[PDB]
Amino acid sequence: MREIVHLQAGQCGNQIGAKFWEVISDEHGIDPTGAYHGDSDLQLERINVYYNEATGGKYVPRAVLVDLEPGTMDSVRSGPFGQIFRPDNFVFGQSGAGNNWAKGHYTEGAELVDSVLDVVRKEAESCDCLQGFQLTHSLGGGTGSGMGTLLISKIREEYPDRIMNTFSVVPSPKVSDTVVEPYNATLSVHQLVENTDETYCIDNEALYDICFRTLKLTTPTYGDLNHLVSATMSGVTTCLRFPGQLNADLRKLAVNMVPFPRLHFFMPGFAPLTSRGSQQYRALTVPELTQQMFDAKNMMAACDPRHGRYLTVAAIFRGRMSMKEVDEQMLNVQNKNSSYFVEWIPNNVKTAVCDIPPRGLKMSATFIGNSTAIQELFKRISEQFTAMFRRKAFLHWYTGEGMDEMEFTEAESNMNDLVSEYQQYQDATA
Amino acid sequence: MREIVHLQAGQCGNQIGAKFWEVISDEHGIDPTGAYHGDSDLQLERINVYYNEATGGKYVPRAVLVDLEPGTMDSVRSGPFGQIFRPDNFVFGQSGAGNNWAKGHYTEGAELVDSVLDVVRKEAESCDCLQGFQLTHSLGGGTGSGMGTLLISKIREEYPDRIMNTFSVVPSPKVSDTVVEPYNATLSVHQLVENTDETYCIDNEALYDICFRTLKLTTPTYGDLNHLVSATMSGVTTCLRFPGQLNADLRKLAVNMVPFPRLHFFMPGFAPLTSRGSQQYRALTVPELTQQMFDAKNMMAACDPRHGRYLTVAAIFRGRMSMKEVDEQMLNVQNKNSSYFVEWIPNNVKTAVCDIPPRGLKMSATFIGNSTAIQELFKRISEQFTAMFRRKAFLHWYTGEGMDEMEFTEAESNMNDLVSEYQQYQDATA
Amino acid sequence: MRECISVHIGQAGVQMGNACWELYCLEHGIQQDGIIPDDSSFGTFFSETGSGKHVPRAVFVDLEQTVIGEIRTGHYRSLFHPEQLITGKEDAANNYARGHYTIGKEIVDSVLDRVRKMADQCSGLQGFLIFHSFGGGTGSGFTSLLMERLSVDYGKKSKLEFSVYPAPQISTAVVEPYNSILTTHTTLEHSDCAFMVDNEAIYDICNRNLDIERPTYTNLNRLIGQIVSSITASLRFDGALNVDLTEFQTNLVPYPRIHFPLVTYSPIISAEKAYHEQLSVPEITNACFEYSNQMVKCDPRRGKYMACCLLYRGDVVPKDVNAAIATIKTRKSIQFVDWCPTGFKVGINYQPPTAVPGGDLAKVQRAVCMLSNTTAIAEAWARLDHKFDLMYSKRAFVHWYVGEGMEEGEFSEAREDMAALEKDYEEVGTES
Amino acid sequence: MRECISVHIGQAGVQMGNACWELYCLEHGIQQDGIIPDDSSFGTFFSETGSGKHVPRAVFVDLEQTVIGEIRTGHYRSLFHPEQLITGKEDAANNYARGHYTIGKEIVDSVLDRVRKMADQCSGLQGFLIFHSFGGGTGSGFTSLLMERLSVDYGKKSKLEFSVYPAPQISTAVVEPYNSILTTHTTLEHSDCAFMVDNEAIYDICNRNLDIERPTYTNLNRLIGQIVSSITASLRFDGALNVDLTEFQTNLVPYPRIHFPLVTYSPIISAEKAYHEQLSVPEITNACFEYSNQMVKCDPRRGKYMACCLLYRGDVVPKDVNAAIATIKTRKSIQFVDWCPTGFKVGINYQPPTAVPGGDLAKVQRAVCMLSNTTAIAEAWARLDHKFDLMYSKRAFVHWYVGEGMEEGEFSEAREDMAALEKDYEEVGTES
Ligand SMILES: Nc1nc2c(ncn2[C@@H]2O[C@H](COP(=O)(O)OP(=O)(O)OP(=O)(O)O)[C@@H](O)[C@H]2O)c(=O)[nH]1
Ligand SMILES: Nc1nc2c(ncn2[C@@H]2O[C@H](COP(=O)(O)OP(=O)(O)OP(=O)(O)O)[C@@H](O)[C@H]2O)c(=O)[nH]1
Ligand SMILES: Nc1nc2c(ncn2[C@@H]2O[C@H](COP(=O)(O)OP(=O)(O)O)[C@@H](O)[C@H]2O)c(=O)[nH]1
Ligand SMILES: Nc1nc2c(ncn2[C@@H]2O[C@H](COP(=O)(O)OP(=O)(O)O)[C@@H](O)[C@H]2O)c(=O)[nH]1
Ligand SMILES: [Mg+2]
Ligand SMILES: [Mg+2]
Repeated sequence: MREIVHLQAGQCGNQIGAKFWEVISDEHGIDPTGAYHGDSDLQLERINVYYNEATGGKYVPRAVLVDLEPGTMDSVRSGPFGQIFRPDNFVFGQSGAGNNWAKGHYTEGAELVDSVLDVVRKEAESCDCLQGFQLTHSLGGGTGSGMGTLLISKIREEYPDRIMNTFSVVPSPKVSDTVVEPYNATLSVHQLVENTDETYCIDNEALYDICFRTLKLTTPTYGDLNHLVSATMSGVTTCLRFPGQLNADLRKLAVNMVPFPRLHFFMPGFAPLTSRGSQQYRALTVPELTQQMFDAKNMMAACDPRHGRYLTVAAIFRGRMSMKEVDEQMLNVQNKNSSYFVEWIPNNVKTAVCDIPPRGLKMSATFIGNSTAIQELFKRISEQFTAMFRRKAFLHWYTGEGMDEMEFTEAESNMNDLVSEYQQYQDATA
Repeated sequence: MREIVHLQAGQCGNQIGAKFWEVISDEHGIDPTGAYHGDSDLQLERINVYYNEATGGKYVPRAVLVDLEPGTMDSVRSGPFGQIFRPDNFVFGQSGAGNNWAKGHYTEGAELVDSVLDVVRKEAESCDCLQGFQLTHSLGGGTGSGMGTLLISKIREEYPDRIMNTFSVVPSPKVSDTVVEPYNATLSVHQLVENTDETYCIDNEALYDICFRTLKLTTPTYGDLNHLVSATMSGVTTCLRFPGQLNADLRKLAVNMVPFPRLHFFMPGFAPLTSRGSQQYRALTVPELTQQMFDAKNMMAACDPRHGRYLTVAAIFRGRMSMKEVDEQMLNVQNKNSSYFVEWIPNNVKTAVCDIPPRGLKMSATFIGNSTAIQELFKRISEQFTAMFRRKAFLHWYTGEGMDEMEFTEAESNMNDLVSEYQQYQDATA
Repeated sequence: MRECISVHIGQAGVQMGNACWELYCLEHGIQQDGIIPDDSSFGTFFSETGSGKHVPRAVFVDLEQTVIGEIRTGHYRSLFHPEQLITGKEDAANNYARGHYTIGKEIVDSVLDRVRKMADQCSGLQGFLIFHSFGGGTGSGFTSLLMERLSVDYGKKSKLEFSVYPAPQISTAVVEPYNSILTTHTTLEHSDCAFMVDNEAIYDICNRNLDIERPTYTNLNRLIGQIVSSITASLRFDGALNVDLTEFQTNLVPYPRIHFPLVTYSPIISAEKAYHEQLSVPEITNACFEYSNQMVKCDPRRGKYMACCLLYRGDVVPKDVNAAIATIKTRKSIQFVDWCPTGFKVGINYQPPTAVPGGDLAKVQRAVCMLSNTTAIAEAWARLDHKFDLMYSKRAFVHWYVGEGMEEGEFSEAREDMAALEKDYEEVGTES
Repeated sequence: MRECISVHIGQAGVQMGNACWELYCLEHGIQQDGIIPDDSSFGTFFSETGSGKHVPRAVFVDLEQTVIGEIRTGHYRSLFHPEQLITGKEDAANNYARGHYTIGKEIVDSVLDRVRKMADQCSGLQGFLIFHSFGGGTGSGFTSLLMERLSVDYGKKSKLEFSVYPAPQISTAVVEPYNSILTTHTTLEHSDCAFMVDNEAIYDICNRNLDIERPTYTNLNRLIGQIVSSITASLRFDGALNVDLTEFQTNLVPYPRIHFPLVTYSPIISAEKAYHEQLSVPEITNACFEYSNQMVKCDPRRGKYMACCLLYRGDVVPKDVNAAIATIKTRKSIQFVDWCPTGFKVGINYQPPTAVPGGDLAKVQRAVCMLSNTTAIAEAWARLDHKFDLMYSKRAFVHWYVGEGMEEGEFSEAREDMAALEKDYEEVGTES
């Protein structure tokens, strides 16, 4: 029961997804061939959350891999843990999106989404109790931004009551990987604010600082970054898969983390994160884990929480700990930083403690934050969008696929409303 | 409880600091790798004063090593007991101060002090009961004089009620290691008289006499001098770390040694100090230890106490002794040398006896003296400063970094006030 | 002859149940199963079968299936009846509406059936012991749904409930004020007496007297387990002055809407420091009325006592109890309300408290559990109501509750009822 | 039936307490723990538990945690109740203000609680024995803070205190005159009788009669331990003429503000030289009134006696005491005040003094402790006041005291009170 169906999209999503299943399979003891060789029996009790069983002990991920080009999937199946996936779930086209939201959404993915849903429904109908859908993509491209948002709309229209959570890689402020990021991002956000319950925003620039400052990693590959993203993805779905003192279902987080419907954008974090040479200088106890979780330099999003206030916060601990330490430390953070927390919410921390930690770590903790400071990200995108849109920078590529300038204005207006809404609820009562 | 946080600064401070931790680790049984291999259990009871515990028995010094250049720290970590420090505490820049107080304080360290405080606060917040801060630096340079005084101001503004003690290497009268010593010293003193509770003044020239006269050392390296300084640094913080008949906390010394707020400059000493060939001609008993402690030829400061009077004096004994001998000997010194002691203070000696002596010595004793004769040091500096300042000797280097000639006059005026104050309280009642 | 039906709802109640049934099994000599190796004592909580298997008279219910599944895999797997362990499909997501309106409607008809099958098997029904959390989810919604069903099918039969009241400062969920008030509104007229405990208070006790700096939830549950054993000791064991479950109602409830006694357990003492203590009756009895030892973080001296039940155990002489209570009555600091000259209910039982192996409590000779109804608790309700007003002024999380069967009108009705309850506490606190 | 609550404050009192409780354990046959291997004597100082553990009726308090931590690690680690040993975070730094205003405010409420828990456990309360230093820090500030609390909660109950008075010449701290006067001001109206001892005087005794040239603080404490045992011997043991703690008040205190008796212990004799001494009652009694044997460096012949309490021990014949005191009365050098024709209080106890193993005192058959209230002590107060005037004229260290809760007005009030006390001593020293 409480099954999760994973849905890939684009190059970024597939790359992260491949790493995600490498991590998930590791903690569940699944070999790359699909066989189970774990030690503990607790990792096999709730294996149905992510995997479907087959004859001979083969466990198949409940994952759908989709992209408009064959290359990224071909890399996925060739790489480690690539044969674990079911071949029928590789729903791909031939002519890719050129990093334009219009093509992936209206022109290219429109003729392929119907096939994708034929695999999503088949996976969904095989669940004893469907909990939600898990989507990994990027907002800065065409396929993930365009095609991913198209699937979100289709599923939310077909499964209204199931929780939809997205792990989106957000464009960075410092430098870009694509000239048309503002167009792709603004249009994609127009669909997320309406058809998802919790989106975990992450930017590559922030992850570079984590590798540079904390991990002291001098040659950070994209595989290294995907490991950090995979860690937080696994953390938010541990209470479904392992026992714990105080459990926290995905919906249990949404209620505690989403006061108003549209303020559901989170910036994640993880701990412990230390370099190889500095590991022998750490106590590795609850007091210090909570000390760095709330640090602005350990969050995988660019926005600094110091520039705004936290509406809500979640700390999903893993490993055997003293619940007194967790409750006291969370309260201690609340008291010291009372200026950083919205006052009309008396308690701003949701605590979850899972008994089984990740492999190789005695203790671990994942940080989730719904902060009013995230409006900085959206407002920065709006400034970039209006500058390009003010003189029709690239619309002929988008309008050539069927879009209209009216849609761009609607997307911009909705983004401004969201930024304003975040500012409204940043002020005290009366 | 009663933790002390050690803060290095400049080449002189780091050099002395490295020797300091070699001595401290020795008496606490800590190996250079951080492991404990001592015999007695008393040296592990109060180890939290200087060290933080880590997994596997690793004990990490609560020390922050900072300098504007990487070289001195690179030498520290490469030398013995260099790996014991936590790497994160090496807060250093790239472009060093050129021995000008302005650059280290206003221009170069101003952009680095914020990072240093991020480590000081983290260390401080990990203490069960913070007692004070320990700073080792030199007044004759830029980094120690400039950057060190900047940290003193920041910490005293952030921890008003904690005791700040500094171990400063003072310029010598006979010869100089730097042409701009009067500028660096006078400006540095302007900050110490206001933002520290007890400064232990020491000059290299005095330590050369100790090595030449008493120790009969013919090849005195700077490591040899740092051992003498380390010995007195350890002595003033033994009652916090080991039991004794009559304890003396750092604050316990300040109250007994600081009658008025600004007369808190001390000249330290140590005993026993004998050569290798003259050791078999000494009784090594309390009566003779006290005999050389008050000798003007055994104090690590240039100022002769015979030229003024002692406001207060402290004798921190170590090792098992007869308290009768200590009380009688201290009284005997008081009676014989009544001309050397301020009369409006009925008792001018504070006695502390710790049970555990330093390694290799059955008995030991540290001398601390607040004497009105220390005005000779300050007045000598003032004469050097005014001669250079009378015709703008080097101000363009200091004024080029942002300083003003008004600040130099203020620093000189404050120094003259301190010298005058020492003279006022050198006269009897009415 | 006597019996008690124990319903454990939610994670807190279920996890507390494991501590309780690990202790009942110990006190009665059971072997972690239904087997007693080669008696009218165990009959109160355990039903017997011809095979020698003693079956707990309890129902474990949770919409979430993680915690109850752990029981099915733990050491007590073979103890409970498989149908007693009822598990749902999806949890309440810390939402009162889900537990009461959407999901609870698909499990209440099943749990009530097993209550029906248990009630008719008893020679004589005595009451209910309900364990649940006040924070929210199944402990707020489902409990109210089940409590109202019991009040109809079983009417005047006693219905006692043990609740983990929200702490003043510590909090583990963001919408506890919503859930706490909603369950309170729908349980005042269906509950006879609710005993309160706080996580924060027991953390202090576990660190102030028990010398443990790392309390888990297991430690707290064992402390709670002792309290319930002290309450139900009279039925299980013989004593000098027995007290029944139906006696708590008229003794601690002066008015129908004020039925929230506090809880206390005096000899919470470490094994090492017990060697330097006499642990006589007067000192343990005096310890109950100290703020430092209350299981709920509400200072008794902020208000006036109106009912106290002292449940002693072990080698206790009634003469000592008489003198010990009298001196307490003399103290002017311990102020009872004017209209209750008769303020103490005394229960003495011969069976001493049994220490769970691997626990922290010492091998105490005599223990006392105090159940005090005090006006000071009104301040705690005021604090809880204040939190609700702030969030509800902005409609902080109403869209979740309204979207799962509930209506906006319930928030106004629920809070207005609590305002009356706070006013009712003011009336009782004044005389003439 | 009788009892005494011993509070040991500061390093001096705590370290003196170790000597005292090492001797009480010896005299009562205890084995360095609460265990007596296979009686109404030990009940005065030790509480008993069913396990056979005898718990000291003492409270060890110190803002510093070094000295009390040593007790927790020493041979008597298992003796004291763990909660009796109360340790603070930071010391008083030899400052009266810190002990009384800043730090003492965070520990007094805790120590007074254990005094409350001890007082109510006694069959009958007799008084308090407070050990502290006069030099300063916790012994000056915290003692005054605690003494005033006792005077309110326990009122007329006896409150005796033992103080290490500052020496005339020897001194270990620079601000003793400030602390000594400040504690004296706040303890005159809350103390019934304070017994004085000086480090310098006992050093002379330990080197003038005991043939030891290397006295430590351990040696002095053992000498002090004997004195307290002699004072409390009547309660512990049977005797011919018993003296109670409440008797010292009216016998040695003629006026409320003059309650500072001196202390003396006659047979302080080495083992070797004891073989050449008769040690009869007349010679030991005569030794008390010699300046060379006083425990406080104040010459008795500089003033007039006004009250003397002779507490004998061992094989002592009351006829010898009667004659021995009478001949002393005859001597014209030993001048009593005119208004006290009745100047001697005699107490004889059968229990001889027990020699601590590893000590220096001989195995004396009979010992006498003299508690003499003499006008000569006024000179010592005058010397102490003179030191205060010099430092205060320059405001030598006032900024420390003023910066930690105290005010400048207290220095003027404190010294003015002492000036009255010195004047009061002059009035009592004159007749007609
Ligand atoms: N005393 C005690 N309280 C607990 C324990 N476990 C959980 N709680 C309390 O339960 C409160 C929240 O309600 P839960 O029991 O965790 O949630 P639930 O009843 O399982 O309902 P769901 O949200 O659907 O899972 C928390 O605030 C805790 O204080 C426990 O073992 N002992
Ligand atoms: N007889 C005796 N006197 C002692 C002993 N230890 C300390 N003293 C006296 O205590 C006086 C000073 O007070 P302390 O007890 O040292 O200080 P404190 O009471 O611990 O208060 P703080 O300053 O806060 O530490 C000194 O002048 C000593 O004469 C001891 O072991 N025996
Ligand atoms: N971590 C990670 N990020 C990626 C990877 N590939 C692309 N991205 C990010 O995705 C964005 C580019 O969009 P992309 O997904 O390539 O366009 P799409 O193929 O149409 O979805 C940039 O912000 C990249 O940082 C990858 O393998 N790993
Ligand atoms: N003992 C010792 N003293 C030093 C050392 N290096 C410099 N000093 C002293 O430091 C003073 C010079 O200031 P310096 O620290 O070099 O300037 P800075 O680098 O700006 O702090 C002189 O008085 C030197 O005697 C060293 O390695 N050992
Ligand atoms: Mg649950
Ligand atoms: Mg002390």
